[PDB]
Amino acid sequence: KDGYPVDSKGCKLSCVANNYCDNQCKMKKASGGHCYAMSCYCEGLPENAKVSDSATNICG
Repeated sequence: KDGYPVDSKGCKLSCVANNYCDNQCKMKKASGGHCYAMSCYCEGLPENAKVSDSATNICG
């Protein structure tokens, strides 16, 4: 499944470069890892991956 990876708190991982997400996503078994909306997004994550199901979340 696709979505944005979150930290131990459940907040989307901010991304500043595509290469950064590419590697991260890959480690999470993802195929489309890139930086978008200032947030990392992987395509192909596991159905049990920890990501946010909303493009408009607020960590805090």
